[PDB]
Amino acid sequence: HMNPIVVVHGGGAGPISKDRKERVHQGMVRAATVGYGILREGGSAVDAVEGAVVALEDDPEFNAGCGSVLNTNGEVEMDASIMDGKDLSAGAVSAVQCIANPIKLARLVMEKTPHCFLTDQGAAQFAAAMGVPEIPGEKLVTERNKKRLEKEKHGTVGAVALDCKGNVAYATSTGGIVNKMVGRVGDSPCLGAGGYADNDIGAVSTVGHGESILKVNLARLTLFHIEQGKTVEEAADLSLGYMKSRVKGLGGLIVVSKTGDWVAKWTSTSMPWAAAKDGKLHFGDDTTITDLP
Amino acid sequence: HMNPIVVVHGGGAGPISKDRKERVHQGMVRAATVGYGILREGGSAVDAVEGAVVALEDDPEFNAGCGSVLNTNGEVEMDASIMDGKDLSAGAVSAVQCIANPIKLARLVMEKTPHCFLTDQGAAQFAAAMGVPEIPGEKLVTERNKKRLEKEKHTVGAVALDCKGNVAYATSTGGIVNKMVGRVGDSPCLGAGGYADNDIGAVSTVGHGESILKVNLARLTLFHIEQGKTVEEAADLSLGYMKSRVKGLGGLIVVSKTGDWVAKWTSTSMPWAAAKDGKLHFGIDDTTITDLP
Ligand code: NA
Ligand code: NA
Repeated sequence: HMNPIVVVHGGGAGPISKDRKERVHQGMVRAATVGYGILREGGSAVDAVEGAVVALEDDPEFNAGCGSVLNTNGEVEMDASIMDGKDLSAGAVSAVQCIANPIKLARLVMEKTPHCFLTDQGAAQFAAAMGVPEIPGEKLVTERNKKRLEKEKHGTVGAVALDCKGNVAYATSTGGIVNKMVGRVGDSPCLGAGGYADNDIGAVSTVGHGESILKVNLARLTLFHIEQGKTVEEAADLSLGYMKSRVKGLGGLIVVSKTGDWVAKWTSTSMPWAAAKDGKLHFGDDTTITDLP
Repeated sequence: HMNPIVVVHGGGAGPISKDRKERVHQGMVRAATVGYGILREGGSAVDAVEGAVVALEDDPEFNAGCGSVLNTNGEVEMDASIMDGKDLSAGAVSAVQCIANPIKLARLVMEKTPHCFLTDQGAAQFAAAMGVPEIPGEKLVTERNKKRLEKEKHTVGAVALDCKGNVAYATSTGGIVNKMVGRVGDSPCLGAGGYADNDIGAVSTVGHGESILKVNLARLTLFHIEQGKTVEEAADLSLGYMKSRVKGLGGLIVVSKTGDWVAKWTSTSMPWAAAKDGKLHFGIDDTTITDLP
């Protein structure tokens, strides 16, 4: 049987504040830490990525749950998905407000309904039906997010894991893009676009311009290139160069193949990431390693 | 310049009488004739797929626009998408309500917004700004579907090649009978509902929505075409894999950039048609080409 791994990442932000580099890396490393503490315990590939994105949703620095950006009405609208690479089970939600963890709501769609995708008003009904609390949105909205929005009229988070049984998964959540149209939906909740997980290949999650990612099927494509024997890195660079030259898009990828191989590559300015593997945290090409206490 | 081709299909409903069948037959002819017509004025594949689709929507015998099946709460909530092979531009809607023509709203999302995908309330506000007529919730409701919901409680598409080498797909549905509210199928998940890329081809899928999502069929079929399977063999394997991995039946239509087109299926039925060379094609097996009337 195999050694687990978790990779996580978020959408790159271009140039940022020193204490923000600092707080983002801390939020990344906590997400990895949380994910691998589920794997080190015998948790599944799914529980690891569910737990790891919940971390990123709950942390106000990240555009996902609390910290999600405001739409063109100044309201939080949120998408997410998660997928079981064993059998292709998956769950997704689009256009949701007033809940803390859509990644958690996306898990219940997969497991508790004979469906993969709920949206908007309908997603709230299952939310309420499932004892998912209701919050005032003002606790997702930051003042910073109010600010950014005003100035507009003048990224995502994700996780992949391979668990002790060789099972893989991905999870992804986002508040989208500042000033998006009411009910705009991007890559996250669309399987193969934002993510895809498969025990015959591997697991990808993606960040960057949602429209560019969905038009190219950026995660499934990534998994297509490994399906013809490219290495996880040759694949990743092949798919991101295609989104760049074909639809002018940029972004990042984290992949772990069915053998434990992995990489973090982005065609954008930067991309926040950390990974966890063989008791070591990998951070980041300034990738640097430490022990997992 | 290319001999233009348009193909239409609807999902099967298993064996049906003749009284239903000829209706279903006429419908495939009309939408395929609308689409052929448009390509005869040398119009675009994006134009043609749209029109074929609009026609099935208006035809109450098909499960899209007027005469969509019902969700669990007694009502119609519709899904649609459109894609252009030229530069992969897309537009899609999901769980849109009380309008006649979901597919046109998809193309409006394509052409007049920065995004590619809007849902529920944002799709509704958007369409209202386009002056899409909000139409009565019960003109969209037919009485045969009332029974289908009442019994139970106790997709269509087109692909096209124009005379300038472009490909395109569109699709439309009311979903699955008795679906949870807000349930989003494959029809608006680019890569699953359909795919169009001028460099490879265009595809449309009917069948079990969630499975089609899971195996990402539309893009799946095209992977093989790229790798060099014929269109017939691409459907056999794309659809092969859907049956083996997720145990879902369905079927597809597909057109190559080389103008070779096929319709193939694993379900019991897939009423389809194709119009190329001043001819109509159809067949449960024994294919029947009649000159175009
Ligand atoms: Na957050
Ligand atoms: Na109809």
